[PDB]
Amino acid sequence: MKLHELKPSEGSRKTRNRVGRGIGSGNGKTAGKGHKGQNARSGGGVRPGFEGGQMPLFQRLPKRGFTNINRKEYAVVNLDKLNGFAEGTEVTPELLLETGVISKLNAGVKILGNGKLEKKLTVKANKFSASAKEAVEAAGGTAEVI
Amino acid sequence: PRVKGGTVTRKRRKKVLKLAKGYFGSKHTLYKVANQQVMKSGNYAFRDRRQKKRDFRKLWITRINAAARMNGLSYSRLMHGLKLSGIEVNRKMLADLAVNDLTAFNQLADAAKAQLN
Amino acid sequence: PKVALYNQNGSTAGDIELNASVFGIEPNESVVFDAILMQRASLRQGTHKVKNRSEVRGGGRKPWRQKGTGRARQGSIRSPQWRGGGVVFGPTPRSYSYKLPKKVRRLAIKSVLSSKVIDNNIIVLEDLTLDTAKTKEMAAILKGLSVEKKALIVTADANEAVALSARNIPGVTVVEANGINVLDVVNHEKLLITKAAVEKVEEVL
RNA sequence: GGAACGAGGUAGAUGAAGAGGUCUGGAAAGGCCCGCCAUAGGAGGUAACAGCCCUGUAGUCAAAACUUCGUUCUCUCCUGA
RNA sequence: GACCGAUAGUGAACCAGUACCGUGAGGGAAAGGUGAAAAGCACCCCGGAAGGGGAGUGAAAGAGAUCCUGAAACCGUGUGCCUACAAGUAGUCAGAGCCCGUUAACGGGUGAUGGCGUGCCUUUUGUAGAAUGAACCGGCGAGUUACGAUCUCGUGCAAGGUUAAGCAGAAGAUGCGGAGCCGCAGCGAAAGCGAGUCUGAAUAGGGCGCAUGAGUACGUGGUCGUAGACCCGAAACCAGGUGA
RNA sequence: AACAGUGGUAGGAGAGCGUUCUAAGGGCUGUGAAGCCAGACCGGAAGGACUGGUGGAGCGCUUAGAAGUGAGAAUGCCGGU
Repeated sequence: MKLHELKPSEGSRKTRNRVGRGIGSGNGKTAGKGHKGQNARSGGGVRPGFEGGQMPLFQRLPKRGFTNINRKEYAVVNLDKLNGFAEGTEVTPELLLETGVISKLNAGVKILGNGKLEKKLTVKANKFSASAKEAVEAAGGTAEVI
Repeated sequence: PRVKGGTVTRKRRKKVLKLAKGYFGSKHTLYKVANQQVMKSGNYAFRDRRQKKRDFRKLWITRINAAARMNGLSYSRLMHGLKLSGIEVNRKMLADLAVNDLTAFNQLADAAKAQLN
Repeated sequence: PKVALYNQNGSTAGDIELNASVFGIEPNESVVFDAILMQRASLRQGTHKVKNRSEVRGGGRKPWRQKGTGRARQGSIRSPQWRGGGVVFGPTPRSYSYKLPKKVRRLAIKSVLSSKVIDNNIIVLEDLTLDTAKTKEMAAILKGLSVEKKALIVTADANEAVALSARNIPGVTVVEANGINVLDVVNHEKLLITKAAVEKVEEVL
């Protein structure tokens, strides 16, 4: 471009809305707040969760359950995304790691089948059995479960 | 950056003050009263622009009434006879011109008298 | 794209086909615009400040009572409405810079220096050796290549004779091959460059 | 505790090139027609808007006397399985 | 320095913590500009002097000592048209007579007489109000910024988007840094199972989910939350001191 | 082109005028800059010319970009009358 013939992309900029400058524009005297709703009244109004005084829905419904310290989350890999490694080849958590198929390796790799599979490979996943007992047979064996 | 801005105020007020020339006393000197007078004058001008159309027809009708009474008729009978005879579509304004310069007004009067029977 | 070839002052007939991927792509104006705006900001200091209502050297007591005398109720004599009070809101010290994803930067620089090619505003040289640091020699060389307005000069070896000369001429600017960015390329019309710097530029990106 | 070298701080020195002609003006740094210097077109003055009018700038240099660091020498200090 | 320019910026551009106020601790102002150079008005006239009228200096004396430019309220002198039988929010519409000539235009000034016509703002179901506010003129005076959520629009890249601190680089652009963050799978309190799961002997049902696939980094706008948070406005509470 | 429509408070949506600073480029002033004062010009509005006087050195245009962004009222603050 040239620094004088400079033009933005259409529809990416809007001008601000200055409020309280004359009556011909709207938002003229009361600045768009009307005769106040106790929040337009000086001070702030009411607390967000406040309902004007009532046993709150959040304070009414009971709270249930306990969290567990030893909670284990695996990295999920479905059958379809496995179908990019061609024939033969070895599949190991590190090889999946430095490719982008999985972004992190918390706990272990758990492959469970939801899509289609072709070719024949060798799978070495933590899981518990390399598959949710539906991709074991889908992988036609070759399932190193360690 | 800081913005001072005085000339804009001076110009905007001087325009109104120049628009309020000829008013009585301080109404042509001080800004606050001159502003109010100017706004009232605008409202009045609109209303009177309608009213002048209202009030010229009345004068027209009165002059026609006098001239017709000079001939032995009334305004209402003359108008009925004119609209009834040969559909003279002449309005009231040209009728008054023909009244103030008559001997042509009378011809239309006998034209109406002919059809009134 | 091939774009002829010149010597310190010699026609030296020739040509150098440049990497299309770098000198032939279709420019994106919607990217150059925000690249320019981002680069122009972050050049500002933003060292400004006004006195608050509570920072003005002044009084906490109230000037008079609230009843008995006919006068508007007033607290501090340093309130925003009094002559000599504090400034409500107003300029405050802060930063203006921000960041863009890297691929956008790569696209912007490519687009600008590929649009320079369309208008025949690129001259590629060879060697560019100065025996001495005289300002006369640089002016003679610039005149020999029909350069009138501003002109960027890009080298690769961090020459000291080229940097010392042409640093007093009020239009020219000398930079290293790594220092090229959008503003000086779009703000200098003509663009001189050495083939040795061409290789570095088209090998980094 | 001493003795020699080096770099600084507290004062300074040197430093290129137009009175160009002409017009209007109280007064040219301005207009028009011509030239030069530049590792120096950063600034401030001068009767109006100056790279070539003045103080200056870029570069090079500087200290009797107090001080701030650095290096080396002198100089002190006796073991480990 | 996309900071101020004499009501701004320090309380203070000037013999300012001064002058003033208080027994005391303490509070706390106003006030910039002759001219390039004093070349700062010899001499004459009126006057007790102050102050003028000439004559001189200067580019300018209407530049002559709070001496650059110099607006408005306010106070005067001269003059063209009206005015001493008239009931008026003071204008607007219609209209003779008189006096003039323009950014030449179905022009300018003043106006005997006729018609219509209860100021402005605020607040209320409702105001000409005998409901509130303003003597007049000038200057100053109120929706901002930082950090988080959520939505639309424009980009970049997309089942992959995107680096923080830090190190080099004019307080710059940029280069390298893959720690970390958000997505692609869900259900259950959990162990745990997986496009399936949870209650249930089961099978019927789930705010369930898939079937039925778009997010992410940055930017401009609209809202919300925490900070004084749109501007002004109490009585009171606590801590340390000064006074018979 | 043809049909249809155009009262408006709280409030929602859209399109615009002016001010100060920054970036581009371009151009204007001592043969007279800004400011000030008149007039019988132009635009739908917010506004913008032209001409004359005063003044005695500055100022505008186009396209972007930032914001201490526009005053008739607060028994508002300061000054003059």
